[PDB]
Amino acid sequence: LYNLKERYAAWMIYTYSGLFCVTVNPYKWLPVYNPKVVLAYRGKKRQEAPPHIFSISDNAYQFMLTDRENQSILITGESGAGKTVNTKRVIQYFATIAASGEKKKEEQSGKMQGTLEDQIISANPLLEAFGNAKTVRNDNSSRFGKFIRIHFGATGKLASADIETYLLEKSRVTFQLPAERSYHIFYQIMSNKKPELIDMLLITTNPYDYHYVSEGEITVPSIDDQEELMATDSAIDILGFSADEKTAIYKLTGAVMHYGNLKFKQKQREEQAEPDGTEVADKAAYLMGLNSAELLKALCYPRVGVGNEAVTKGETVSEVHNSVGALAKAVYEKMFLWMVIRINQQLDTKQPRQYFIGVLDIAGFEIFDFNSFEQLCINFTNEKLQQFFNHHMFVLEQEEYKKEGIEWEFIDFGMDLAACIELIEKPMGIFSILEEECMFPKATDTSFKNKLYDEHLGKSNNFQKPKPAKGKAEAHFSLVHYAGTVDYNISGWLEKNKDPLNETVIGLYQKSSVKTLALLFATYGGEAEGGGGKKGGKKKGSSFQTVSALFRENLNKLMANLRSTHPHFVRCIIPNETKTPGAMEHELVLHQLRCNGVLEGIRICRKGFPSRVLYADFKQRYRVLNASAIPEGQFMDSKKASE
Amino acid sequence: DEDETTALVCDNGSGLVKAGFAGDDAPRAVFPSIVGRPRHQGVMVGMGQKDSYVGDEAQSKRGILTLKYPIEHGIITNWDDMEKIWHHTFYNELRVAPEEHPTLLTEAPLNPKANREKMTQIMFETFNVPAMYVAIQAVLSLYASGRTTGIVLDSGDGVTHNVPIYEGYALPHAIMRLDLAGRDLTDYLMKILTERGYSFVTTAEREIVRDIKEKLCYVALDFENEMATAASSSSLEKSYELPDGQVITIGNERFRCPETLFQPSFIGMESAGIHETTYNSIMKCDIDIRKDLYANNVMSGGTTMYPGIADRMQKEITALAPSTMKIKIIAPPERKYSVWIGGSILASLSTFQQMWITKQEYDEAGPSIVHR
Amino acid sequence: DEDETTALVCDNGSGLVKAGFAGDDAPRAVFPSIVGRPRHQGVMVGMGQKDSYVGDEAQSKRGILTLKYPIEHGIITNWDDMEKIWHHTFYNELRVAPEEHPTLLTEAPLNPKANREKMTQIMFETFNVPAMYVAIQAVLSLYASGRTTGIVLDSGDGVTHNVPIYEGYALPHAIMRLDLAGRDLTDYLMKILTERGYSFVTTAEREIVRDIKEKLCYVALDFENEMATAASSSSLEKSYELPDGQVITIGNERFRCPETLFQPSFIGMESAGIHETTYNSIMKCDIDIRKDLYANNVMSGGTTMYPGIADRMQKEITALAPSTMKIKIIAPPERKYSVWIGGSILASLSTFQQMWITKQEYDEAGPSIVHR
Repeated sequence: LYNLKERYAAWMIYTYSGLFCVTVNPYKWLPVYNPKVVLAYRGKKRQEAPPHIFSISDNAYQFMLTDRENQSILITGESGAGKTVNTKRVIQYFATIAASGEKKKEEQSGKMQGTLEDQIISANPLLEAFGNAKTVRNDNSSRFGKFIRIHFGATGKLASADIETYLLEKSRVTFQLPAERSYHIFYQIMSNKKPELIDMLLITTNPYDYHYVSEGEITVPSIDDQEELMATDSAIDILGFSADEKTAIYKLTGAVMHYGNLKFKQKQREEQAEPDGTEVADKAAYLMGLNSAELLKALCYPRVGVGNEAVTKGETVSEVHNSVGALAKAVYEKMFLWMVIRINQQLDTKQPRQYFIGVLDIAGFEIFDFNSFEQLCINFTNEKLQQFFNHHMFVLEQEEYKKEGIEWEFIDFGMDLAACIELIEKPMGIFSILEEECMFPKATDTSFKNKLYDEHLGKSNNFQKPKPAKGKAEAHFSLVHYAGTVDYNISGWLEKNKDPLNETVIGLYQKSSVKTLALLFATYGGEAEGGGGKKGGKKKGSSFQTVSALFRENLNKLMANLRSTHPHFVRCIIPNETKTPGAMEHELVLHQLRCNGVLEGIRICRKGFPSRVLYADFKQRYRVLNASAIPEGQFMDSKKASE
Repeated sequence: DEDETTALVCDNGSGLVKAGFAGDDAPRAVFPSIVGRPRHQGVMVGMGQKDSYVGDEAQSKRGILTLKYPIEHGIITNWDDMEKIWHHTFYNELRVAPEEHPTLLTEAPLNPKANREKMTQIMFETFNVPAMYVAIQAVLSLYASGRTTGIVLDSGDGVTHNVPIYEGYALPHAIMRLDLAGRDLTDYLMKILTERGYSFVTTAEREIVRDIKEKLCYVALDFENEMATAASSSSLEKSYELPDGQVITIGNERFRCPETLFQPSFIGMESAGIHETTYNSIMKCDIDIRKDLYANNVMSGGTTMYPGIADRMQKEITALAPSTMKIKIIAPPERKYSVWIGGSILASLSTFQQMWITKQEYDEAGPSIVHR
Repeated sequence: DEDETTALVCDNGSGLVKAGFAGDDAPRAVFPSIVGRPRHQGVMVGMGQKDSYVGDEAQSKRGILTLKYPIEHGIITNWDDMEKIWHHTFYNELRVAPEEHPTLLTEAPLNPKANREKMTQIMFETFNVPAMYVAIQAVLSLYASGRTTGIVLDSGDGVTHNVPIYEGYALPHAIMRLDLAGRDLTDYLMKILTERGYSFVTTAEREIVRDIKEKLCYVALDFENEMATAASSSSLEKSYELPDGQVITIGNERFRCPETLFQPSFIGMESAGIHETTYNSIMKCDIDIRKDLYANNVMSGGTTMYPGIADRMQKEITALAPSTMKIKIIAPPERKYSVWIGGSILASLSTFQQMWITKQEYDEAGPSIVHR
């Protein structure tokens, strides 16, 4: 704690802790990202230069060409740690130090749509408008995770990229805490820099007209919604999107606002929902390439298919408002997914690819007094990532003792975590019990709960019944993750995990005049064959059976990609909740350290032979001791030297 | 996805096989449960000598083959001929290779322990599937209607059953089987329609009596004053046009056929009927669970599709049940595939993965493992 | 407040546990005193494997578990299963952590010295409560009716007792125990009601005979010319509607059930009855204290709630007691919780603080300390 702290009060944000590259939020500006530095760190082992991210980032590259292996960089930290910033910054780094489109390099609309190095870059600012928002911690917080594959060529020059998105905060779209706000886009658009848009979408410039997006805050001083709107705009173009699509995006993003304005009322003497007007529906309908009526019907009189037919079901006021919200979110998401794909599509070149460098940006194990479903998914991701490291280290360590000739035997450090992982991902584990019950037409959260216990309680060690008191809000089940005990609340899971959507409506989308909208829904339309009658399995036709069924699939496809990689680690840190440069709350940093892996890397180090010096890092600092004979050694063989 | 896409669901019936991928909404494959064996030596033009025929090619070519039904009354009676229907299902109908697909199969209500072990022996040892699972049919039907306690009246082609289920466990001692179903029902219509002064003489006349039964048959409520209605001769009559012009009329018999399900006496059966049997199952169960079963009479099976079956059953058991009780007859529209859909749901489910019997379990525990 | 809020009162019975916070007017938690152990391996949907069930989940799921009663006739007979009911009480029912709450418990009339030491051993050593205290049940009932000398007829689910108390000290040699209570009484009604020509066949028929006993049963005064009245057949009859319509009628038996408490001969018991036993307790006590006991017959317990119990007892002992005596049968309305309420009062009291056995007393004196 103390080392970090001291070199921070001195304004040094980069300090290493083994393999890690700790990074602390300056909260102010620094000449570090300096265009001089970039070069400086170019072609240098981390022992030839001071702690910095470009060190990691260059070495990767090096290593990439030297060993002929693919690489990775894992950036991770809490909401306010400032990862995007790094991630982005790493990315620029790659683009710079190994570009050369030759023709694209000239000062003629440089970096505009029409080159990648730019596309690559331009990517961000689009995603950010849609997947970023003002959090109470950050002003531009990443509300989703991501993985880019920079596909380097044979020579060593840029060839392709690849994005993938994980866990998007769908809730912002409909909600927002009091000090927060929704995605930027909304506020961007209503900013009025492109007035047509306002009339085009049929909205106003006052957000308080759109409940969905003004539950929290509307304006942020550090952000210029007007400037961004263009940034965004321009990015779309560069990204190669069709105007139409670029039109869908917009039009589609406004429909969603409108939905939240959709109002209903109880039919008299009936408990049914009946439309409270065709003012808004009209707009939503038009904007989506729909028919007002058909739409309001489907919404109100959802026509289902229980048995071998299609049974028309009536809904309540409360049921509608909620379904609407479900589509709003559903639509936004999908779209977001699509955009990514489309991006990827442009980022696809024909040129050969020999290796890639993966840059992973996701959240780290965060513990809250309230841990719900989303927490499990993330924690699980991290507990995996951790084991991923612990192993790499075990492998790594063991090489030294082999190189040197020491006689040290030890078991994989990952192993310690396998217990927790199996409990989650294995067959009779949490997810399964979670995803099975989702098949029971009449199951309850409570039901699920019991199934969870009857099977794991008393029989499983990592499994425990909660500690209901302290700063926690209710009881259901705790798990014993590497970072500690997490108290999980199981309420909504079943639902959240089912992704219930009014299929009648989706129908309409599926046959929209707005192709794009139509597209986004296709994959739902193609699995319906499979879940034709009441009860059963959605997967028969390609429909998701679990909220969690993919997450896993994606998380596997990932951790696999992570393996055929030479892992490079970066841990981002957040000094003080109060936003003050040169300061640090203790216990706050302490926390991160445990959940980071930093404290676990120190542990594993200390088992034993604590401090472990990297050879160059060893030369430089100590050559001077027998100056003649130690310098010769270090220079003559980077390793043999220290020897 | 490995197996999210990959789980197969095969529902083996007395008349039809229903098959497809867990995930889908309805069976990808539906076909007769026959295996035809050619009575003479010879060939079709362009084909080779075929030793055997299955499903629709056995039905279509029935005049030169001896047709055989592997499943008598829901139970597999011939294992040589069943392995033939499975082979056809995987390789020709779904066109998948079985050795990379988990397979959820179904069995009947009081299916002998030894059979559940035998189809496991054949699934793992002759088809080499990665993993499999056998669900009980009424239990998948219930579950496909969302719930876990209820009583299923299940009725298909060779058997009818009542399977009371409580929090998922089908109750062995309360299950009733009535061997009169849609097959019996097509042959009775046949006679009341020849008896109306007709002739189903060629095989193109025989087959379509079954399509008359499906399209035009009804279960009237107050079957009493429906015969009475028949006589005053209302516009209750219904004429069907045959393969050719020969417009046949069916007024009345239209409902005399499903009245067989409430009155087995119409066909020289001395057994009790569907509604009484629903009830008797119920007064054979624990006392405290009888309000549950009564409010959850789930219907499944091709023969429970006759319109107005539910209303007749509704009133049939209200009037046998103590008035303090709530009666509730659930009959969904997709009911001819309830069983299958319940399997599709269950097998595509997030929590089912830990109940799949894997070749690891089998090679190590013997057929006993899946038998439970 | 530290413990003003914080004192717990747990009354352990043969049929029910009554629990809650000292201060409250009535128990926060009331539930059966059972511990169910599953007869088979399996799960409820969404739950894990459960080794054990307690209270109402054991009653509701009784068909798959072997039910066991830890307290036989007011005395704790199985200590593994009792620690299970306590655990359930603190952690699930009252949802408190026990290690910061003083706990007032109750024991039975001639509870073996060794038991009072054992539940103290378990309270302090496995639940780690700050302090605890064991009150005798009749003694809390008396005190909850304001007084300190009287005789309590206490009658619940497995035992009946008479505990003469003088200025707070229950009189060991005058206490009488009669093992016939509300449990015995529900099973006798059962037979006189099947004997009325009925059937409590399913478990939903069994359970409700007990709700008939509670709602419709009476203790008639002059039970003699009440049978005589039954015969002339007045509008004395009373029909109850079952879980369903099945309106059952109970005219007469309605009071033949509590006449069992005065005549144990109705059930093949040779012991004396409630009123004689009240009396015998009394002619076993000192002479000078007998006018006090007679004017203070306090009743407590679920089975003493039958209306007209007090009038019958009033006249039952007047006519056995010397005429120079004043008889007085106090039967309060909250009597099914007298015991508990007496504990709530006492433990929330200003002067009780100095009788709490603290872990300091225990870790220093051994279980002997609280045993007195």
